[PDB]
Amino acid sequence: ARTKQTARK
Amino acid sequence: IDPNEPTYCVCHQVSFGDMIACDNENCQGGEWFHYTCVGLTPETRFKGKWYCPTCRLLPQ
Ligand SMILES: [Zn+2]
Ligand SMILES: [Zn+2]
Repeated sequence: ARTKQTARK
Repeated sequence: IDPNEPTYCVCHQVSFGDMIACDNENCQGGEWFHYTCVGLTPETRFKGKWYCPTCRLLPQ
């Protein structure tokens, strides 16, 4: 699956 | 939080943390999902198939 890490915790 | 920042997920909140995309391009369940809202372990990848809680119950 597409996953991402975002800046906001 | 800028009011223009899109919201996502079951929880209807902005992006944060690790998120996973529903495999359905036409997802009406929130498109992207915070790992914690959908039972996934933070800071892990998810290489295989995944539908959100709505799309995984849709009839095929
Ligand atoms: Zn969420
Ligand atoms: Zn979906």
